[PDB]
Amino acid sequence: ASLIERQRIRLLLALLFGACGTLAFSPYDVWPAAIISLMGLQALTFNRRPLQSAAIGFCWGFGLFGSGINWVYVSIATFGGMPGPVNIFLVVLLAAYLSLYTGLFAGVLSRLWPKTTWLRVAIAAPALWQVTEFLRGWVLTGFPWLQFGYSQIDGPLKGLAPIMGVEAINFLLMMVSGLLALALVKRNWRPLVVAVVLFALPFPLRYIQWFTPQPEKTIQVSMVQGDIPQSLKWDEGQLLNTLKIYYNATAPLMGKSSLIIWPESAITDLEINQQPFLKALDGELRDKGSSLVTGIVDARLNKQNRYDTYNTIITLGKGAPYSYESADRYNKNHLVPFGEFVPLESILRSSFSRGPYIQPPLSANGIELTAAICYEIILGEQVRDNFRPDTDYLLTISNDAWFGKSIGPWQHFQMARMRALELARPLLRSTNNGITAVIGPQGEIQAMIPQFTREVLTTNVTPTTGLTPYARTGNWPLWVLTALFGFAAVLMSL
Ligand SMILES: CCCCCCCC/C=C\CCCCCCCC(=O)OC[C@H](O)CO
Ligand SMILES: CCCCCCCCCCCCCCCC(=O)O
Ligand SMILES: CCCCCCCCCCCCCCCC(=O)O
Ligand SMILES: CCCCCCCCCCCCCCCC(=O)O
Ligand SMILES: CCCCCCCCCCCCCCCC(=O)O
Ligand SMILES: CCCCC
Ligand SMILES: [Cl-]
Repeated sequence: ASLIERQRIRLLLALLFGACGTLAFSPYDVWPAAIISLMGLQALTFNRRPLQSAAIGFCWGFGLFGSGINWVYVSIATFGGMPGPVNIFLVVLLAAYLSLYTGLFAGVLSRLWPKTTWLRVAIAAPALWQVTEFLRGWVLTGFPWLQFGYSQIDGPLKGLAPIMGVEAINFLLMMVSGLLALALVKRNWRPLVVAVVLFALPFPLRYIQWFTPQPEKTIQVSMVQGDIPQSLKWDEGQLLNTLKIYYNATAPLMGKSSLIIWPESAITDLEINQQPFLKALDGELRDKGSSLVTGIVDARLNKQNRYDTYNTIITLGKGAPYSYESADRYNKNHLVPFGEFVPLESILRSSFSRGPYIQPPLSANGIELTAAICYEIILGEQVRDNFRPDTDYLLTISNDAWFGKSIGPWQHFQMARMRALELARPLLRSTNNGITAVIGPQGEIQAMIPQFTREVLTTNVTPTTGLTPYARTGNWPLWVLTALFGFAAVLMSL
């Protein structure tokens, strides 16, 4: 009845529609839940004072992030060793912090566009959503987790991503959901019909093959899922076991896999301390026709006699002869706040160093791979900026053990697939215990191995070539459209 007119009621409803969005993502993968959840955000903010709407937008995001990233509890409650009730409160406060952007969005849109209009709902709303999600992903090194475009990796809007990137899918979903909500509140069919047409219009885009496979460059790839337990992962007494596990999994594959991939910091020891093992492995790999790509930590003495410690990938074997001075390596550029550095260096009473934002592809046995470590693979623009036309495969390596048996590693994995569709290359993804797989150049799963197991994924994979429209332009076409919408929307209501 008029129960829905009560602000506190709209806030409770905001939690449910918000938390409903978590179902859009992996493993749930009910992509219609994203439109449900966005319709709630669009409708529940109608006809509210701007500060009430900002609260509703806040409470909507608290349902999303509260239900969707509460897996960070495992990382927190294990990495930083605090009481438990306290690690719960940290997860709340992170879910609260992210919900500020979703409260910012609702407040500004209520303030600038108070009327229940298609202008507010289809023009202002997605342009403002483009900006607020941008800030959520940039401020304090950002956290653009749970963006609804990723739930379309297997959906009808798929074919938009090679054109304009996953954020164009975000933009269209907010638009389509706004007119659906507008139609229901104002019981009018015109925004319903528009919402359908716009939702259907990208459907033929998934028929466009932007890439050309290179069957002559097809190689066999192995990725060793070592399954080194996080409680023992960096124990300074079982490096030998880790070294024996990965080596013994790799030796029988030499001469048969052109490319072998060990996950993030597989070698759990400084690169400078492992020269005899690395020099020895390199010659063996080269003696066979094989090449190895592995993560490792490099504490590198700088010019100033201090140490820069990097999260790195190194290359050995055929076509990439190992050398501590080699240029065939990649240093992680985007570091995990708290996990890899203390955010805000203004304090005083350690922290990884960063590699450059743009780095050349690694080269192993004649194959060029564009690398990302851990959740770097979710930074669509950073990946596209490192991508080169001569790239053969996308490569990401990750240790998802920090998130345990939750929906975390599935969300991470879904986002990495979006990169394969966007730049239309295969994605090689290599992890410690979770979600090691090969993604085809259209985001399909070509191969995966089960989580929490010690084994190697071995399969043939064909490099592709050609440039998608998004690989040629990055994010700037969508920004121009959001500036046009923003300029246009603001011009009327101002
Ligand atoms: C500004 C307000 C924010 C609100 C408060 C938020 C607090 C929780 C945030 C992050 C938890 C840390 C996650 C740590 C996950 C571990 C990742 C990691 O450490 O991986 C690299 C490894 O350590 C090297 O090999
Ligand atoms: C009328 C509102 C419709 C929405 C119905 C409620 C859906 C709630 C979301 C359920 C699952 C969300 C994920 C929580 C599980 C987790 O934290 O791992
Ligand atoms: C069982 C609850 C499910 C439905 C929840 C959605 C309620 C949305 C309320 C829309 C607000 C509209 C109030 C007046 C707006 C207008 O006509 O301008
Ligand atoms: C990326 C999305 C497509 C963008 C195309 C540019 C112009 C489309 C704007 C949407 C029109 C919405 C009008 C609704 C009509 C109504 O309310 O009856
Ligand atoms: C009413 C019946 C029509 C049935 C559908 C016929 C036309 C659909 C076109 C399908 C093309 C799929 C393209 C896949 C992408 C690729 O080629 O890599
Ligand atoms: C904007 C400075 C980075 C601290 C998280
Ligand atoms: Cl690790």
